[PDB]
Amino acid sequence: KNSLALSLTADQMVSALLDAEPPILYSEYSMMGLLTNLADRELVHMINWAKRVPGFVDLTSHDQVHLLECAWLEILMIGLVWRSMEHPGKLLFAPNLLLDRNQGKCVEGMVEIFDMLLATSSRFRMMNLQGEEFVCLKSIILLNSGVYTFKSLEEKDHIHRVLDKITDTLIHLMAKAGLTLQQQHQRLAQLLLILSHIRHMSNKGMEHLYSMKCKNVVPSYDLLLEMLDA
Amino acid sequence: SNAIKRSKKNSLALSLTADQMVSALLDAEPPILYSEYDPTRPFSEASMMGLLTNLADRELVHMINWAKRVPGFVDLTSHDQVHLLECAWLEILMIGLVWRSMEHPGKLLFAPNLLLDRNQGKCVEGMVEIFDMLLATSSRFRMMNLQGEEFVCLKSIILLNSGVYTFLSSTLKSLEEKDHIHRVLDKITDTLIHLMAKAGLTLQQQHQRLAQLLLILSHIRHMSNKGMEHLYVPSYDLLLEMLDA
Ligand SMILES: O=C(O)/C=C/c1ccc(N(CC(F)(F)F)S(=O)(=O)[C@@H]2C[C@@H]3O[C@H]2C(c2ccc(O)cc2)=C3c2ccc(O)cc2)cc1
Repeated sequence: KNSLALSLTADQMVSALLDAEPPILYSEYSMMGLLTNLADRELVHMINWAKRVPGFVDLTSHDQVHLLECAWLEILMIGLVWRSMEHPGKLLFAPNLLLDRNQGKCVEGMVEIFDMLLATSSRFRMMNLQGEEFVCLKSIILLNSGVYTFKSLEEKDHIHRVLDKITDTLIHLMAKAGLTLQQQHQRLAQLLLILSHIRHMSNKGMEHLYSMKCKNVVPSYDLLLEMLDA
Repeated sequence: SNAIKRSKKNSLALSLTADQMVSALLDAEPPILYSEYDPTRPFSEASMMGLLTNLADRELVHMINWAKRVPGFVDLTSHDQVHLLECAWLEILMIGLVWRSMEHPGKLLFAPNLLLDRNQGKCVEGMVEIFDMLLATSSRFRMMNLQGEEFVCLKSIILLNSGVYTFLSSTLKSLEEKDHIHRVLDKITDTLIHLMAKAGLTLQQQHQRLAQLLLILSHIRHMSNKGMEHLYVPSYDLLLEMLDA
């Protein structure tokens, strides 16, 4: 790759990811109905956001779709946890759809995943997660989630090199904030280990979508391919 | 205290050096078990699932003995030890399998006498999808030149990390348990960085390799979740009895 993405400084990588951030959307107004409509509107923004993640458009269309297929629900979930950080005990699906755990029990099948999302929001709060760190983590999910389940060798190499640039960026942010070398490596590990919990929540979420008879609302390969080209 | 925040556990686990942590984890490694001798081939779905179930059930007993020797693990309540093992057991079996399989490209070494290619994974329902994910992880460990000392650190991280976010309590006790787990996880990070610095990696290479290793743990979680979904498993009570025995 002749890629500009691999020439970016930590400051340029953060600036690109901050400028690509989607807005917070409102619910339009059935809990599953509201959430499905919100997710569908978020997906359109997510496609346009992914195209602005440095290195993402260097991939084939097929590899872009594979990464989005694997990451879309993890990306929605980390957004939700980020929006909810400053509302302890609550999930801010949207500014006009803020649910506490009491309302999560009233809706069958909600509460187990609700509780996992609340624990993630609490962990982000306890770590004082910064916006610059959040955008790095969301980009890692996009590039990392599908990379182990793929020209192909060159594509995987390029993804790992962009992932290395995002690591460098996270470490730069922490060094600039005044963290010791030891604190830098410890916080990097703490952030990346939360990604294992977001993967778990995404898998449980998919299983719950299936059990609610909502197989239809998962974006297909073909849907993502058409949205990328459109 | 106000001046020096620490774990509240009455424990030397957090006082270990990086060298002592690696030594403890290496010495705790469970044995490699064999499958049945000369089983009827070709396998059916039932006989393959029979062999794998029997091997996993025997591995579980040794995994409990290993978990008890992970520094900091026995400082937790019995209930929290079982929660961590409940959440991590299949990921721990899977990273063991990927480690054993590293030197056999295209194959999964379930045991020295049970070496399977992806074709033999088709015998069991949706097991080829997970077979292929396990092969890609073994290739990734090969490509990274994963070291034994790194592997034992990663397997201990899985044990402590996988269930830590689903202690949903916020009693003083629960906060102390979570704080202790995060401090032991920080010590294992320090240990991994020490191993990389000792090997001669630059600071930039150390942070990049640390990130590459921890991001593979997200894929092992994925494979474990898909495995469970495809299946439909040690009970709380079974794990609790094995911990006390
Ligand atoms: O009976 C009813 O009306 C409804 C019952 C109900 C039972 C479970 C439930 N989920 C658990 C939790 F905690 F989030 F609520 S979930 O399926 O995992 C899943 C998690 C989160 O909520 C669901 C979802 C979704 C995604 C695509 C879609 O097409 C429809 C829904 C998510 C989401 C959406 C947007 C966003 O920005 C972030 C996250 C949600 C409602």
